[PDB]
Amino acid sequence: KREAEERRRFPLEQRLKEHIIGQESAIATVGAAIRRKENGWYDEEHPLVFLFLGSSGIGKTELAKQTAKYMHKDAKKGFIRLDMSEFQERHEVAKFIGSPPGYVGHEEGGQLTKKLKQCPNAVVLFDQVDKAHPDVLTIMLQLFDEGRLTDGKGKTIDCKDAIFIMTSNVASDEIAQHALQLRQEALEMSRNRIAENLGDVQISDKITISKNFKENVIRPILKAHFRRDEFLGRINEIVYFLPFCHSELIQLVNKELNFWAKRAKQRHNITLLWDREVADVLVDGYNVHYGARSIKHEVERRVVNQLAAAYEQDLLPGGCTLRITVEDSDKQLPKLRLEIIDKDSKTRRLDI
Amino acid sequence: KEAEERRRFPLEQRLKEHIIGQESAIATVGAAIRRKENGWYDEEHPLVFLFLGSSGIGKTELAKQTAKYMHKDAKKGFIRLDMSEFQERHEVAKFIGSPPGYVGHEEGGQLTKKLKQCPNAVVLFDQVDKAHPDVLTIMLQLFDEGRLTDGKGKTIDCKDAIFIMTSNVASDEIAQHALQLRQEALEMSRNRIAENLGDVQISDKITISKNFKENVIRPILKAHFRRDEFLGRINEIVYFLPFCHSELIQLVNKELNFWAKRAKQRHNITLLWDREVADVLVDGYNVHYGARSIKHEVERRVVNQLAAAYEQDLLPGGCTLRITVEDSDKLLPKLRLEIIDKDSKTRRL
Amino acid sequence: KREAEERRRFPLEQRLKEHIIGQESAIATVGAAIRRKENGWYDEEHPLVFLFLGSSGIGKTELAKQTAKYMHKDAKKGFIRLDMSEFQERHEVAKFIGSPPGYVGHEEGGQLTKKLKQCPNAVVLFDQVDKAHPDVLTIMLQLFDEGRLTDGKGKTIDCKDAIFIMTSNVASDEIAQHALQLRQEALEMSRNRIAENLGDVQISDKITISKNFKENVIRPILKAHFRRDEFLGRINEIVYFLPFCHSELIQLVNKELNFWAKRAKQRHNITLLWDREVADVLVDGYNVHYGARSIKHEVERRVVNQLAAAYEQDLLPGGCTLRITVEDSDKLLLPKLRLEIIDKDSKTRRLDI
Ligand SMILES: Nc1ncnc2c1ncn2[C@@H]1O[C@H](COP(=O)(O)OP(=O)(O)OP(=O)(O)O)[C@@H](O)[C@H]1O
Ligand SMILES: Nc1ncnc2c1ncn2[C@@H]1O[C@H](COP(=O)(O)OP(=O)(O)OP(=O)(O)O)[C@@H](O)[C@H]1O
Ligand SMILES: Nc1ncnc2c1ncn2[C@@H]1O[C@H](COP(=O)(O)OP(=O)(O)OP(=O)(O)O)[C@@H](O)[C@H]1O
Ligand SMILES: [Mg+2]
Ligand SMILES: [Mg+2]
Ligand SMILES: [Mg+2]
Repeated sequence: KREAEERRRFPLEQRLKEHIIGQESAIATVGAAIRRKENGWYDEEHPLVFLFLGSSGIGKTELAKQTAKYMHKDAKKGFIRLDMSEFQERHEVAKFIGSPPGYVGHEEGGQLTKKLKQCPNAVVLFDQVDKAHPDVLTIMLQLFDEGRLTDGKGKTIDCKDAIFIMTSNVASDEIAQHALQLRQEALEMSRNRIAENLGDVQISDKITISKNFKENVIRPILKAHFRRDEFLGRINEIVYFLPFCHSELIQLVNKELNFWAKRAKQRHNITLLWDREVADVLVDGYNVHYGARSIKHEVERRVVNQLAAAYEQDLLPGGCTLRITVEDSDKQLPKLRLEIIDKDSKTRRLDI
Repeated sequence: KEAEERRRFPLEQRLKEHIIGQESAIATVGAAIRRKENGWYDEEHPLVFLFLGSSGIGKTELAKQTAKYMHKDAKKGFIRLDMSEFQERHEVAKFIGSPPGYVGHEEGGQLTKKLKQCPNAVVLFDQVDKAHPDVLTIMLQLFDEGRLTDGKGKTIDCKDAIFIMTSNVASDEIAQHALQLRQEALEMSRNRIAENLGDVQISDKITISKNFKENVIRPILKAHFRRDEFLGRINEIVYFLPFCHSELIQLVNKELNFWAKRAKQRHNITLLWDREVADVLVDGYNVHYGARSIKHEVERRVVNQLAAAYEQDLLPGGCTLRITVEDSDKLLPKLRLEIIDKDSKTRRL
Repeated sequence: KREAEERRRFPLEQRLKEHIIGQESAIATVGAAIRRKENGWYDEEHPLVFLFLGSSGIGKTELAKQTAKYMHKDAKKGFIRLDMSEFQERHEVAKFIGSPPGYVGHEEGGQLTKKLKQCPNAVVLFDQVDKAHPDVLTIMLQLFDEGRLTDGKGKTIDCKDAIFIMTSNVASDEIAQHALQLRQEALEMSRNRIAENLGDVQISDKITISKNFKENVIRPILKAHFRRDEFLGRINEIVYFLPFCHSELIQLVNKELNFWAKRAKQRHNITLLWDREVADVLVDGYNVHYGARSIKHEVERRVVNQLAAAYEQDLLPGGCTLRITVEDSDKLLLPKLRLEIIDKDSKTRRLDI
C-alpha cells in the first residue's frame, strides 16, 4: 500500500531529469511507458522490451541504469549488462543456452537462463547489438515472441516480469539529422516570433521526433538491417534520442563542475565557483559527434589537472574557496586560472 | 504551422538574393517546389530538373541554393555527383557497387548509400553533358519511380527526392537566340518609341518559344543524349538566359561588395567605388565564359594592385578607399586607387 | 468454376482497359495469351515470354505492372521487377545467379533465384532489356527454354509456370514512323470514303502492323541489337505498342484531370470542372517521343502550379468548386488557363494569383 504513496510523492520523471539532463522527450516517453506497467494496465504475458536508439555519449546505458536503480534497489543482482558486442559468432548461441547433449560443457549450465531464473525481476541491457550475428538474434526472437527458454537439460525458464532493453546505434546520424532539421525550422520560426514579438504563447524547446520522418527514413533502414519485419512489429517500446542543445550543454557543464565541486567538498572541504566564459570555452572544447563524453573528460582534464598540481605542491588548503576564471590574455579570444578567496577577499594566484 | 514562412518569404526571394538575371528559371523552379511542398505533387515519381545554359550563368549555384532551401545547411541532404567522372560504360558501377563475388561488393553503392541515408535529399548531377550516354541509362528507373537496386540486391526508395541535372548542351544556340531576341526586342521598342508608343519594351524575362524549344534545341538534346526515354523522364527542362548590361552592373556590384566585405572584417578597412568603375568592369565581360569571366577579371583591375598596397603598407586600418579611372587612360583603361583622408584630402596610392 | 465465372463476367481486357487506355492490339494479344494460360491450353514445360516493343511513354511497363497486379493481389511478393540498366556489363550476371563458391557473396545466393524460390508463379518484368549487355541476356536463354535456373549454391530452380515480360524501345523511331504513316493512310482513306459518300461501314481505328514490316525492318534491327538469333526465338510473343491518336490523348488528358480532381476532393474538398478547350490546350503541345509522359507534364505546369499557388494564398476553402477556362487573349489558337471560382449563386469569380 505504501508503494502508491512512494510513487505519488516521488515520481520517477524528476529523478531521471536530475540524473541525466537533456533528452526530455525520451525521459517523458520512458516515464509514460514505466507508468503504464504498475497501475494494472499492462500485459503480463509479454515482457517489457525497450529499444533504445540514439547517438553516442548523450546517455542511454546510464539512463537505463537509473531506471534499474529506480525499480530495483541493488545494482548488482537486478542489473545485468549483456554485451552483444561479444556475441558475434554462430556457436555463441551456446552461451545463450548451453552445450548440446552428449557433449562436454553441459555441466556448467546456461548463463542467461541462470541470470533470469535467479533474478526474475531483473533488468537486462544489451549493449552494441548491431554487431550481433543474425542467429543469436533468432535465439533472442524466441524470447522476444514467447518469453520462455529451454536449455539443453530441458529445464524451463519464464522471463515475463524481467525488463529487457537493447541499446543500438543504427541510423544515429539520421535521427540526429531529423532532430537538427526540426530544430533549424524551430529556430527560423522563433526568430520570426521574436521579430513579431509574439510573447503571449509560451515557447518550448522540448522538440520531439517528427511523425512522418520516422516512417520515411528510419523504418526501411531498420527493415534492411534487422531483416525481419516481425522483429520491428514485436517491440513494446522504441525510444529515439536527440543531440544536445546549446543551453542544455551549458547546464551540462554546470552539472559536471557541480559534481566536481561536490567531490572536492566531500573529500577535503573545497568549494568551487565558476564563470559563464569558462562554460563557453568548455562548450568550445566539446565534440558533437560523440556527445557528453567529450565534455565529461574535458572538464576532467581542464580543471582537475590544476587542482591536482595544486594539491601535489600543497597550494590548496582545506576549508578555503576557489574560483576558476579565464585568463585576461585569453579573454580577448585558451588558458584558465585558479584563484583562492582569502578572508580579506584577495584573489590569490598560483605559482606551480 | 511552416507554411506561414512560405507566406512571408518564398523561394523566389531567397533565389533572387543569390541568383540575378534568371527570373524565368527561378520562377519555374519556385513554382515546382511550391507545388511539391503543398501536397500538390504526386509522390509516385520524383521531381527532375535539367538546367540548360551557357557557362557561369548560375546553374550549379541555383542547385546548391535549392539544396540549402530544403535541408538547411545540412551536408547529407545535398548529394552532389559530378558526372564528368562517369565517362565510360563501366563507371555505372560507381553508382551501384560491384556484383556478388567481386572486389568492393561489401562496400555497396555510393549513390545508393547516400540516398538510403536521406531519401528526400536533393541530388545534383553536375555536368550531365559530360557523362557517357550509357551511364545515363541507369537514370531511367531513378527518374521514373525512384527505384534503384543495389549491388547486393536491396532496393532503395527515392519517391520524394529532387534530382537536378546541369548541362551545357545547345549553350551557343541558347545564347545566340537569346541575344538575337533581345536585339530584335530592343529594335522594335525603339521603333515604337519613334511614334512614342514604346516605353513598354518587353517583359523582364525573354519568353523562349515552344517552337524554338522543339524544332531547334530538342534535336541537339536527342543527338547528344541518344535517347528520347531519358528526355521523357525529365519533368522540367529549365532554360537559363544570358546576362544583359543592367544585371552585369549588379553583378559587378555584388563582386565588389564581396571584396569590400573581405576587408572591414579582419582589417577594418572600407572600400567605396563610383559608377564609372562599374562601367569599365562591365566592359571586360566575355559572353562565352559568363559571370565567372567577370569574377576573376574584377580583381585583375581592382584587388591585385590593392594586394600590392598590402605589400607596400599603404593601407593601415581605418582607411577610406576609392577606385577611380586613370586620367591618362580616360582608348575607352587602367584604374587607380586613392585614399581620402579625414580632412578631405585625396592621396593617390 | 468460380474463377471461370469471374473471368466470364469481366475479362482481363476490361480491367486493363480501365487501367491503361489505347493499345488495343497489345492488350488483345496479351489477354489472349493469358487466357490460353489460365484455361489450361498451353504447353506447361515452357514459360510464357513477351517482348514489349513500342515508343517511349506509351504504357509497356504500366501494362505489365497491371498484368502482374491482376495475377496476385500482393504485388510485393509475386511481381519480380528487375531493371536491366544495372546489367550493362557481363559480370552483372553474378547478380542473377549469385557468386561461385569461395567468393564474398556465396552464402547470400542469387537474387533472382531466391525471389523465384519464394513463389514460382510470379511475373518477372525485365525492364528496359534493350540496355543490358547481350551476354547478360544469354541467361534468359535457359530461363525461357525450359524455365530452369542454376543458383550459385548448385540448386537449380523451376520457372515453368512463371510469366516473363520484357519491355524495350528497340526500333522506337521505326515503329512510331510506320504507325504515323498508317494513321495518315487510314485518315486519307476515310476522307476519300467521305468524298465517295461511303459511310455505312463501321471501320474502327484498330490499326494492325503488317507481317512484312515486322520481317523487313524490325527483325534486322532486333538481330543487330540483341546480336543473337536464338534469344529472339524463345520469345513467345512480340507485343506491339503504337503512338496515341487524338481521341486517345484527349481521354488521357481527361484521365489525369480526373485524377487531380479526385485528389483535390479527397484531400481538401475541392470540386473541379473543365471544358473541351482545356483538352485542346492540354493536347496541342504534344511530343510523340515522350508520349503520355509529355501530356503529363503539360497537365503539370499549365494547371497544377496555378492550383498550388491559389492554395498558397488561401483562396480555396472547403466545398468550393473551380472551372478551368481557356484564355481569351490566347484565342494563339505556351498558353495559359484561368481558374474561376463558382459560388453558391453560380456566379463566376476569377481568382488572382
Ligand atoms: N547527459 C548526461 N548527463 C550526465 N552525465 C552524463 C551524461 N551523458 C554521459 N554522462 C556521464 O558519462 C557516462 C557515459 O555513460 P552513458 O550511459 O551516459 O553513455 P552512452 O551514450 O549510453 O554510451 P555509449 O555510446 O558507449 O553507449 C555516464 O555514466 C555519466 O557518468
Ligand atoms: N546568378 C548568378 N549571377 C552571377 N554570378 C553568379 C550567379 N550564380 C552564381 N554566380 C557566380 O558565378 C560562379 C559560377 O557559377 P556556377 O558554378 O553555378 O556555374 P554554372 O552557371 O552552373 O556553369 P557551369 O555549368 O559551366 O559550371 C559561382 O561560383 C558564383 O560565384
Ligand atoms: N497508355 C497509357 N494509359 C494510361 N496511363 C499511361 C499510359 N502510358 C503511360 N501512362 C502513365 O505514364 C506512366 C509511364 O508509363 P510507362 O512507364 O509504362 O511507359 P513506357 O512507354 O512503357 O515507358 P518507357 O519510357 O520505359 O518505354 C505510367 O505509369 C502511367 O501512369
Ligand atoms: Mg552507453
Ligand atoms: Mg556548373
Ligand atoms: Mg517503360
